[PDB]
Amino acid sequence: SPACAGRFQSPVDIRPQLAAFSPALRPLELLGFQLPPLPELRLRNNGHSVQLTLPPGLEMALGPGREYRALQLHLHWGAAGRPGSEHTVEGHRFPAEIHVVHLSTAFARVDEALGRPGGLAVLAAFLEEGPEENSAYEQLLSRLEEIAEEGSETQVPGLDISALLPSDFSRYFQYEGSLTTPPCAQGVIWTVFNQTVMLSAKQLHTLSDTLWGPGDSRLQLNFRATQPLNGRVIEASFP
Amino acid sequence: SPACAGRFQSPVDIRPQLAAFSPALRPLELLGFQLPPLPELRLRNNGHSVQLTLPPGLEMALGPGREYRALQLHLHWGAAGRPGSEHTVEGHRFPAEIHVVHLSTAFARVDEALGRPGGLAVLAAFLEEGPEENSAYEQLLSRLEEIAEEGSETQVPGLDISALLPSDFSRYFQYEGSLTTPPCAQGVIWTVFNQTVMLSAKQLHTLSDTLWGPGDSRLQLNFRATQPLNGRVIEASFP
Ligand SMILES: NS(=O)(=O)c1c(F)c(F)c(SCCO)c(F)c1NC1CCCCCCC1
Ligand SMILES: NS(=O)(=O)c1c(F)c(F)c(SCCO)c(F)c1NC1CCCCCCC1
Ligand SMILES: [Zn+2]
Ligand SMILES: [Zn+2]
Repeated sequence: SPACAGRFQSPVDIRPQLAAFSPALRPLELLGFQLPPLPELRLRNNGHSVQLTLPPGLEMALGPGREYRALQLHLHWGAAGRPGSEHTVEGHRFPAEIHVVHLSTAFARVDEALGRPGGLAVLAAFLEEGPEENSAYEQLLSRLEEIAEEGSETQVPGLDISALLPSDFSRYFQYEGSLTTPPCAQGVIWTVFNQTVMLSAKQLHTLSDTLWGPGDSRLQLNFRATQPLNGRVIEASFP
Repeated sequence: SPACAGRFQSPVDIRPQLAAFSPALRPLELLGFQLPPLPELRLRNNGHSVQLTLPPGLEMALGPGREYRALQLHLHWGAAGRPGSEHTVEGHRFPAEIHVVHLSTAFARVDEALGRPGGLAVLAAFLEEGPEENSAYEQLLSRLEEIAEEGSETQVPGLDISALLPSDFSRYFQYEGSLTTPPCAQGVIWTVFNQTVMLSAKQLHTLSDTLWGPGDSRLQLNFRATQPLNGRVIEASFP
């Protein structure tokens, strides 16, 4: 896929001392994310990640009139004691990373948005090890054994998607880049939360040790290597 | 057009004290703006403005990965003893204003870009009275008599289109807004230069006193009223 050799790819290393503070970056607005138990949601092992299909009505704004609808979320992870986040911070790789993918409300279809500036926006958060079991993540992690096989799927009860995300929606980094998988389309607005979310070590081991990929392989280390900024400046919403 | 009643319209009153310094805003870059004299360009009195249609190969970048192609430029002006810029600065209206309209390289056509985030980008500079005849502007202004009638046009030799803009491409305001004529589509990135361009009093009088519009009326005061920011924050490339 020649687009994977484009100049403005993701993921990148975030170097906060080189980030550009702009006070124009307002707190993220996420409405309609508190889903009721029904209808249930499709959870799928697609061989590259585990992907949760989101329903209509999850509305997100990166700014005044810059609105988005959530399509899906998925994760990137490592292996036994090996971190697998996509973004890094000053060369540090975190245990895992969640991506919530959104479509601009200026586009009816994903295929129209691919390669167009701001057509797609991803909310990204690092997952770290903490002492407590995370209830929000347990709702998904507890269903991975059902979909251990590549290509399998199941249905899960609706859940509060926003509970999967960090505490402070006013503190993030932002830049324009690409999908981290083929077709590697550019024009994707990446927003990476400053703060992380915590999962227990058992939960992180469950994420990385349960699913199978293409052939006899485990579905692990499903992250792309770091790409150069090529002159892009990462913005920060805080001084 | 219902988009002329959107919340996020242009032009606006720029209040520099309320602008957000964003050091991610680097100097604008232009390529191919220095045209040979042939082929000639078309200069049209369209009844709302005087418009110069630009040829293919004029590239503009707002930053790394934010690439555009120039389509046309046009002017907004007042009348004898009355300023007619569209944008204002702290309530001050300037004698006239130039707009150079560009299409994102993600779109083959204007109608695909309308209403899409960053689909269109305009470079705007204020025109003020200086002591000298501006020789680049004289190439256009010396032809207005040929196109005095509404709907008339004439061919003009190619020229250095960048010579109609300020030499300082580092200091500017930037915000997201709309077209200022129907359909008033939103998603337009407006860049307004700090530095102004100087025309002689005679040039400014030629601009405002030569062209006729729709009816038996002079084409004058062809600016839209300022529109509220409505919570948008204007960014500045300098503190
Ligand atoms: N990080 S990411 O957002 O680029 C991304 C992956 F890395 C993946 F591994 C996957 S799963 C495998 C599908 O090829 C994914 F769906 C998304 N997101 C999809 C978003 C919708 C756009 C087209 C389909 C592929 C990317
Ligand atoms: N300020 S502006 O950029 O909105 C604008 C005017 F104010 C005008 F008065 C005009 S005059 C002719 C159209 O009625 C104009 F062409 C443009 N620009 C055109 C850009 C070309 C692409 C969209 C089609 C029309 C707007
Ligand atoms: Zn991803
Ligand atoms: Zn205009």
